[PDB]
Amino acid sequence: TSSADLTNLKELLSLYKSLRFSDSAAIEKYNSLVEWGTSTYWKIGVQKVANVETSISDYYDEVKNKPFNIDPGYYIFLPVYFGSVFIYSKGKNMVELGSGNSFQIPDDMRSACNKVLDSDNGIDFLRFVLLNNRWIMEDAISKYQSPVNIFKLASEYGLNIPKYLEIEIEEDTLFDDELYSIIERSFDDKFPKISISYIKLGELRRQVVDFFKFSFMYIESIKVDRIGDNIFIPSVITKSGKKILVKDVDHLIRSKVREHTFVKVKKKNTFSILYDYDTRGEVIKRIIDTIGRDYYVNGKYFSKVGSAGLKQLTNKLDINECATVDELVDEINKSGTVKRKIKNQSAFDLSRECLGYPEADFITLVNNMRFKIENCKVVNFNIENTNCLNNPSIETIYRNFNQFVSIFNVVTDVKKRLFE
Amino acid sequence: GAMDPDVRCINWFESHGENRFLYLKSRCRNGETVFIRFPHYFYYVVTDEIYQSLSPPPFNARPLGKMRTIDIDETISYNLDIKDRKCSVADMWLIEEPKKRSIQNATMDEFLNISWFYISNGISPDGCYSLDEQYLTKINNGCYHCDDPRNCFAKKIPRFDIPRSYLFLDIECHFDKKFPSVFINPISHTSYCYIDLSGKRLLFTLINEEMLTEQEIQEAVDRGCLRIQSLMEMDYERELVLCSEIVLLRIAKQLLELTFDYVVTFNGHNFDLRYITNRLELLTGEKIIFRSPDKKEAVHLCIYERNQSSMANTTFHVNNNNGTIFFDLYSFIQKSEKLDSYKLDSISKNAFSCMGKVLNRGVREMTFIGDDTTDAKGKAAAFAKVLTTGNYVTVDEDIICKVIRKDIWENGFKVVLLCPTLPNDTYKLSFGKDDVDLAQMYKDYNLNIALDMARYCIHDACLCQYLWEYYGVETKTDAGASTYVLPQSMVFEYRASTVIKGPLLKLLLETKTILVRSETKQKFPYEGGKVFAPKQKMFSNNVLIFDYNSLYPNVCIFGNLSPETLVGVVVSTNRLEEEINNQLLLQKYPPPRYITVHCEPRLPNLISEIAIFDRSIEGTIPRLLRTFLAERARYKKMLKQATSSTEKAIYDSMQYTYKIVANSVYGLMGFRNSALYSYASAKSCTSIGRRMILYLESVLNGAELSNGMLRFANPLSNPFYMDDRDINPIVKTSLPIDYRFRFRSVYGDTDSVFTEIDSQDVDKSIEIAKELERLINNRVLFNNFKIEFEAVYKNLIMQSKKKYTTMKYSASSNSKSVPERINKGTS
Amino acid sequence: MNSVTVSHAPYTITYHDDWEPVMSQLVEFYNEVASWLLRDETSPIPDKFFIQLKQPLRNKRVCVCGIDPYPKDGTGVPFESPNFTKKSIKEIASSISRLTGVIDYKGYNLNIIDGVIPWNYYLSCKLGETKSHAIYWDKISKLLLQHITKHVSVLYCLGKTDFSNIRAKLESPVTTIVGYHPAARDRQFEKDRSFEIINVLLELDNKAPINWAQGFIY
Repeated sequence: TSSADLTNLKELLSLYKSLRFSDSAAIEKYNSLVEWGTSTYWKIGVQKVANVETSISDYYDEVKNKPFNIDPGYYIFLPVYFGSVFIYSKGKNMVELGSGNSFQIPDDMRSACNKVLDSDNGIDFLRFVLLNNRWIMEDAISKYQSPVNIFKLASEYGLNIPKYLEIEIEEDTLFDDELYSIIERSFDDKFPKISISYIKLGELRRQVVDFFKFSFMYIESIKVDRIGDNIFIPSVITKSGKKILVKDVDHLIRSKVREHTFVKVKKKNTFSILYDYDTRGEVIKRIIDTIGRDYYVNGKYFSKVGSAGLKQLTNKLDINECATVDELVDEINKSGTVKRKIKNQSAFDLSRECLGYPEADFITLVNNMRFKIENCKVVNFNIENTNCLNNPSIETIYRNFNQFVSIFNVVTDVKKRLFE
Repeated sequence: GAMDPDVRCINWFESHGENRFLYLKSRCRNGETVFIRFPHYFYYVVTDEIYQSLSPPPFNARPLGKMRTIDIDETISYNLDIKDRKCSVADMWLIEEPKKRSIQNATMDEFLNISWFYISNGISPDGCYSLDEQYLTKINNGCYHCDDPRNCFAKKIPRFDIPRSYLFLDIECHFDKKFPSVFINPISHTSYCYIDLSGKRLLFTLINEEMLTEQEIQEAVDRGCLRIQSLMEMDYERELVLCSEIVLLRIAKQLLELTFDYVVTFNGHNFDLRYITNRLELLTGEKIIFRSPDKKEAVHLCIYERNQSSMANTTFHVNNNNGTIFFDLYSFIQKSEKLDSYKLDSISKNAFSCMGKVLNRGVREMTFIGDDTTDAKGKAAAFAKVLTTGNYVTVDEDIICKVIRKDIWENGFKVVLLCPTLPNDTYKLSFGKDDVDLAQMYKDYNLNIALDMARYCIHDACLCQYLWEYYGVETKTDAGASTYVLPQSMVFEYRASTVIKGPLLKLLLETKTILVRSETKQKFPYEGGKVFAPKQKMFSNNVLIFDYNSLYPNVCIFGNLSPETLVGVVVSTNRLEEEINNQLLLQKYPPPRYITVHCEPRLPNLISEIAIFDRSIEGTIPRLLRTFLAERARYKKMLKQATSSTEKAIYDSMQYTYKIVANSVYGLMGFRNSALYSYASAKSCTSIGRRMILYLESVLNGAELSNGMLRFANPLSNPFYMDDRDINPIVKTSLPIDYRFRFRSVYGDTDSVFTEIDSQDVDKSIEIAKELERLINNRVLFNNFKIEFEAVYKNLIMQSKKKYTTMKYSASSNSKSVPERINKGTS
Repeated sequence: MNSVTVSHAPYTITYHDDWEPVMSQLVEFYNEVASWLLRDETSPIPDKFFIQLKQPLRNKRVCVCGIDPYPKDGTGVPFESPNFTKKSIKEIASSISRLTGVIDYKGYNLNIIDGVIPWNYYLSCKLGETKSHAIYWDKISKLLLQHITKHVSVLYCLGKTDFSNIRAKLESPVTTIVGYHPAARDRQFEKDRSFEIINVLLELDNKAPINWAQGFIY
């Protein structure tokens, strides 16, 4: 009845419109407004959801699987890369497409996104791709400007942008593999390019093309490659040595890759990528047993014993590397917000963060154990259930559960000395 | 003439006009019914800064002192960084405001302003006060202007009694096959049970001329009946006064207008009274006209229904403001009762039921007498009182026979019943299902049927006065008045979470504690759906029934569980953090001041949800609950200190009303729509109850009497924190050494625990139970926990909590006595 | 359109096929209540008591519920004035003009808007007296309102007081907006944002918003 109720309804309808590009806060607010509306007016056309399907397909069309034709207006060329895809929105964080979660991102990229969104009100979202822990902002859509001014803004803000190509087409030409390769080379990058995003001045919808063909090859080994501190990217080769590209270890599990077998792969001019859509508990243990029991799921990477230590605390703390526990408290006092970050989280929070421990596996494994605790510190432990040992992550994390308990006691006495 | 300053309240109500007021209907001793006008207002308390910050002055304000403001939010914590409970001490002011001066920040808003009026003036609801004429300006004949209730209700006087005019009435209407409708189904006959101030149990059963023949009308007039065709011609004293529908409804309108003190009906405010309303509007143009005593409003008859939830039920009411608490029996009784049926047959069956002794045998007519000593001193008197009118009696609880001739003197009855002759020692006389097919008699309506159904209806409407003094509803209502701090009009009208707010507000005004909430509640109830399964069905021994004296109402005194003594609720998602927090808490908050309580994990990801409560100060809810059980004990003591029968009425009613209000607190703690909401409070109260039940079961199961010492399966150790009692599971038993018996716990649901004894000697069961009660109360229980033995069940055949039968033996009896034969759930 | 004979006036009740499952019980109730209803003169006349049954509902989504016909100038069309002289419809036209900006207009009919069915709860009232005839009408009123809310997306009621407990009599929960009656004091119906909220809730229901301007006649 009130205009305030009208504004609440308008906000809820807008949230319903922007629900694929949402986060936990947006979903919570939408649910709260839905509750208020359905209580007040006894019925509402929209209900509550929890999974939250995230998609940008409204701004895109069906992909071109064959040569087609173009003609009118000017076109802006932007490439499509390989790796995990995330979307950054207004007052929201990076969320994985399809399985939207709260991913952890650095502060440089976060602050760059914050400023590039605070510059003006007219940005729908920021599109990002993660590849070998290399943040790449691929595109950004808006109803007023074009991914050029925001691209220059991002380039001068410090985060990478792709070289946007602006071209004009006059005659009727059949866009084929040759012209696709020509524009791909026109970008001049060594990163994987899977598709091309070309836009027209005025059209909000952006359509993409992808030319490919099927190929089959033998798999000789799956091996991790060092691409960070305690971070190794698994990879496979061929008989000729061809490099098959992978987004995530989740993709490897989802592909049911078998050692010393044959696989299907859609090969590009420059690179080739193995195809998904080949259970999870079976594969997660079979691949580890193939590679070795001494391999633990280090997030989206596979690692060795991961003997960790003090400097592994420093690196995630992003403090000066030190092998002395005494140095672990000196600069913290000079650090205005590092002490804030450490104090705000729990001891268990820092513990799980510093060792790359997956949440669910570790929590279940812990919920299958027994513990002796003295002076707020673990003094012994013992497995309560060995059924969790069926899961390879459980047993692997237990192998260095000594690492966890050591680092955990270190963190706790770190809190104690930070009091001092 | 003059005004008698000594009055007693019999009814309060609130106005309906633009200028709204409080009109009180009091009674003097000498026989006066006096009305007093009280200017109603609106009531609010704000912090003194808000009070000083409002420029347009409030009409009247009164401070209450510097009262600490307590936040009562529930905030879970995954670790021990638990913040101190928010506590701001400030001075509040109580404002008397006439207009709804709605304020963005005003406190104590969930109550009802009439309760605030009561407490502000200190005016006791049922209290008899010596009113002040100088504070009572006469406005109307019987209505007076009372501007200052505080200085008017100056001198209170002891309770005395008064003549009260309990009118009753109930009718019947000729339905065809479906339900009787006002438009199509006419009135069959009405029957009233007028009781004036004189106590004259006047009767008149009016019969509809219209549905009968004019020749038949002449026959009935010749057979005793008096016929009148207007409103002016009526005389009360006759029984069968005959008239047509217009005349009947005009006289009824003359009746319900009358400044009655009470009015009672079964089902009435839904079907019957509305039926008079609609039929009298359909035939005449005069709606039933109620008026205020001061002659400033005149509402018309209004049927509206108010819902409740805590089984979907609806309760009808009428907001007449004449002065008469337009009561009802159906809704109120269903509020007080959890019965197999609430059909009037069943309520009469389980209200008046006296045993019979066979006098005359032969033919289908048998004569039976019952004296005061036939069954019990008291059953005979009331049953003979309700055998003045009734027609059918349920003999042996299945032989529904019609009264042929009833002879009653004072303390007993002699009745001839149409039940077949059978040589039997005795019989149970009952008013069960009636054996008259009103539908059949209507289908073949005539004169003799009209008279007999007129008597049927006079019975159906004089049962109202009998139930009105059996269920003591006048006494229970006057108890509700001074208990819930409500008007008598609405003692059984509101819902529980509303009524409890009276004494809660009294307590809060005493402890200067205000409960606020700034956060939104969450969507989960208090119950998890607990299911109890008996160990066995057929029992070959005696079962010692042990109860609990107010399990939850006492638990909330022991652990001080409350919203302001709940300092935090700690959870952890995994076993390691579980144990870490467990030991951390066991270190930080040391017994005995605190208490570590295990609850159910509220969320699927959680597995351990520690609730930590501080017993440093008895809070508000525990303090109130101790006050309730203490005052119930006080009144149940005063029930056997006095001899005046009126006392054995008032004190019984007050005791029972306290039992009802105190027993319910556990619900209103966990009810999201209650003023006592603290989710951990309810969760931990249930948990503590569960721990006590399991503890007692462990105590009694496996326990064997060793010669002269009782050797339990488990020691007598406190379950909650460190204990200084002799936890020895060997206790000296005050029985001879030749006794060697073993106990096997068999059932306990929430407060009653079944105890099996390894024998069938019920007398030995009673003796052992007598010693056992003292044993429990002096060794096993602690602090304030106390129990009292209930019964001994030999040949106990139970299926669940409700379907069970046995031979119950009283502790006042022995093996060679009369046991109590219980059979519930029999169809 | 189908017609059905009652025991009394009009002895013929025309309705659209949407109203078909209501006719039997409607006939029974009216045959019961008809003469005692006839005891007074009605605005509209008894002959007009069933022109609100021929209107189809399958294309009607927002039901604007009026509690009773006018005591005078009863025509059977809810809220309608043949000369556009009723204060209520004047306020309706004022608010719709303020929402839509229509400065100049001559009249406003709620019956010429697709998706909107003007409706009456109680089919009749006594001359110069409101809701006095509700007693004979209760069954018919509830029957019609339930059959209507079987289909209509939005239920709007003019007069908070007169629609105090419309929720109870209607079983299936439905989008319900309870607004001021145009006879509200201090021009609170002017402050009412009912129609914009109605359109918003329609869109929330993935439903076509009401073009209230179609009711205007120039």
